[PDB]
Amino acid sequence: ENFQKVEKIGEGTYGVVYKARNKLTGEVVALKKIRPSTAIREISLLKELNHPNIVKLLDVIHTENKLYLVFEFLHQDLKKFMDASALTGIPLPLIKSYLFQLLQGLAFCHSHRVLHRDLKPQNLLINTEGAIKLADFGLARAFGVVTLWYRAPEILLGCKYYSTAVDIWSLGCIFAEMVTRRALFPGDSEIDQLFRIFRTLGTPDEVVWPGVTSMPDYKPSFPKWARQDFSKVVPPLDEDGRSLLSQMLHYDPNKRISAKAALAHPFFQDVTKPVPHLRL
Ligand SMILES: O=S(=O)(F)c1ccc(Nc2nc(OCC3CCCCC3)c3[nH]cnc3n2)cc1
Repeated sequence: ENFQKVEKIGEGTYGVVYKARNKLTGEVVALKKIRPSTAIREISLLKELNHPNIVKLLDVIHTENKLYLVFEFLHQDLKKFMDASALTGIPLPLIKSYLFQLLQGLAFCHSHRVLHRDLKPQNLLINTEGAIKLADFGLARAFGVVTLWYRAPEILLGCKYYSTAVDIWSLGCIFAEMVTRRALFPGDSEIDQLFRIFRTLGTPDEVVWPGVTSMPDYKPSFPKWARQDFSKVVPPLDEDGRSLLSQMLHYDPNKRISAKAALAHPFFQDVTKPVPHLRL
């Protein structure tokens, strides 16, 4: 009715996403068609979760067994930017700026007990002013091939209770990918994802992760790989970077660094806000 579709942006976990224009206000927006009253109330709460590093939810529209979410539109995602920067690499000051901003976003949502649970380059969105913002916070909780590459090990091992730590894991995986220009753990099945994590960080045990062996999908028959050094994992990256990444990829979700504590890490001593060159 009120929205003119301009182009399909892509296909999310819950449905198609279009760039659209509000025929009444002229506002340009992202419109997500979601393909239960519980979900309505949860989504409505998210309208109040407003932060400069969170993509704003402008409105929720249910009509005729159809649910539409109207979001703030940004002009590029991190995946396309990484791909465009592939020959050169994103400069470290911009990597650092983006990480810091995403941690501020996480810190905010986490303080309101809201998780993302499915962070990935395609839902991190950038603009021409050097900002990066998280899209689709809270949607996994609200609504209940999908990429496994950013999935925390506790999820893969069948934990039913997700903590804020699952988002730190995902963002650590993204940090590593910005630095190396390749995905850290590109699994193509749940077991391939778990074994790629184990091949790099070592098969977890009760020493490094108390309780791991009692987890639902833990098998004593898992191969026992030794941990490799982070020097080999994200090589170019300096020791402050490697320190912070190591704390973001701790196996035990209780030991994994919080967003708030990561903002105080020494890696961010010299943080700045560069503007990227974006070709739109
Ligand atoms: O780089 S591209 O030219 F490909 C490009 C990408 C995104 C956008 N803009 C964009 N996209 C969104 O969601 C995409 C969706 C998220 C994950 C699931 C599947 C894809 C948004 N959600 C709220 N605001 C949004 N703005 C503009 C260009």
